[PDB]
Amino acid sequence: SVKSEYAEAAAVGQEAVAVFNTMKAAFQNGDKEAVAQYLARLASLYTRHEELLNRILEKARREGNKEAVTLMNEFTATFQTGKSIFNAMVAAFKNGDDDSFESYLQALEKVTAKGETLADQIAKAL
Ligand SMILES: O=C1CSc2cc(C(=O)O)ccc2N1
Repeated sequence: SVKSEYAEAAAVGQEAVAVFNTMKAAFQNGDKEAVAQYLARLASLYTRHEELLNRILEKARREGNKEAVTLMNEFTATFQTGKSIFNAMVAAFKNGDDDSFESYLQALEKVTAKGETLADQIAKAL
């Protein structure tokens, strides 16, 4: 069902949270080789999460589930904010700009924390 597809998407999201926190520790410790690999892993995870979310939204639309569509439109918009910040973070790492990397990292954490009540609402709406 769409509900079980959202639970699968939620687990991919939690995987990115786990890898992100490990990446943050590596960055603080100066282990740039690890950071580079975690950033590659996160990019793939975010790509997979984004695709699952789009399929879920499209399915809610085909089902006529107006409330779930509203919430998923809001959630996918927030996802793109987080994705844009992530990409800026990757660029900061490439450029060796640790000040910008720190900035974007904290921003991504706050964008992600804010979006959590909506994430839970979607599970209940589908
Ligand atoms: O979605 C976002 C990304 S930037 C952002 C920055 C800040 C901040 O600098 O406090 C707070 C909330 C925020 N919400």
